[PDB]
Amino acid sequence: GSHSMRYFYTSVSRPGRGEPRFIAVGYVDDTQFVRFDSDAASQRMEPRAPWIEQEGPEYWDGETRKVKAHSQTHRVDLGTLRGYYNQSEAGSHTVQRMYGCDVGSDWRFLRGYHQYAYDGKDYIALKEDLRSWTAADMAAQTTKHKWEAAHVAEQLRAYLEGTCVEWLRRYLENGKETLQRTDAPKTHMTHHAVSDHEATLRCWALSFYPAEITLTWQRDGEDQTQDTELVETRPAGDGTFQKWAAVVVPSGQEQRYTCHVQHEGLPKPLTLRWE
Amino acid sequence: KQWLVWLLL
Amino acid sequence: MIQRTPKIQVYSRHPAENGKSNFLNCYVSGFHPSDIEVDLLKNGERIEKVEHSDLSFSKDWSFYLLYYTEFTPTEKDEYACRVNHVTLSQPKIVKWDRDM
Repeated sequence: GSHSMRYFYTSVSRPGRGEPRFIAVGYVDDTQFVRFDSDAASQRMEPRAPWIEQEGPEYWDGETRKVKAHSQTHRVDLGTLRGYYNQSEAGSHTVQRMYGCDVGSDWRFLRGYHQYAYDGKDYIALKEDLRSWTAADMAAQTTKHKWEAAHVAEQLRAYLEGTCVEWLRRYLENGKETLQRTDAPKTHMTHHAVSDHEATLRCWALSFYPAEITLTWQRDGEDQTQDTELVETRPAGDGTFQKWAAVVVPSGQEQRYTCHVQHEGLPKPLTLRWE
Repeated sequence: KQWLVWLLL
Repeated sequence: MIQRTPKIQVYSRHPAENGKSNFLNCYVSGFHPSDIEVDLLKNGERIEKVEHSDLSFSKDWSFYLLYYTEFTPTEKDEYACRVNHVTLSQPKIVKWDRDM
């Protein structure tokens, strides 16, 4: 039962159309709880979960100040990277930043993450030892030199082993009713004849939380991938998730195939057979 | 809670 | 510069039931850059009251969005999702299949 807290920032330049569009989102595991949009009228960090509204004005003022700072630094980074790659002002470019921390089922610190990307492409990242940086190209090398000079790694490690984990624990306790719950996947199977000699078996897992789930197909008890098809886990919209896995079988041999479901909300993984 | 430092590429 | 084509899924929030209110969802994922056009169509006409989630992205930096609207599935009404992106030469229309 590990948990995580994650902050995502996206900044998209709009040449000739004003300032860059900035969107920030905060997640605890698979639940979004804060949000900032530079095109919104509020100009403040806004709640997205009910358990974060307990925080007083000091928390929201501080959060709004830091999200403004992230917006400003991203805007400056856009022009800086435009200079690093000798790019003109005609093109629209995107800078993304993500950072956060993981804790185990004991809520002990596991790992911290801090990384950037430019135009959909990896740029710089904190290494696993939380002591150094990995640069994806030779401009990120200059960024890494700047960050090593300023000893950014130590301040970041202090944040990741301190404020990040402590406030993740605080949110998991204040939102205990929804962050620490586990919704088992409600499963069911569908049958559809595709021809006179073949059919399609689709097993569904619905209304589960968290999003991590495993759906596998077995024929005669052996893993099968030949005529199988899985969809990406998708949000239902009410806070839970959905997924299904299908397989094409010879009509009349449905009993040879089983669908195996693995999730945190189920003590024993489920086995679904058509009949 | 977010990070305090004013970081630039 | 990286560009990723959007994967598209059209589905209801709850199992479809004719005459019972539900939510129609178009989930677009794994695309880059973030500029994207998504429309929810009823019988080919654009639904107006369409909401969407806040722009987030995965570990590989590809974005994902969920567009949704309240609707009532019937036996005759056709629903779909029209998506346009820079990677898509011809806009993709994914028709809603209640068993997908």
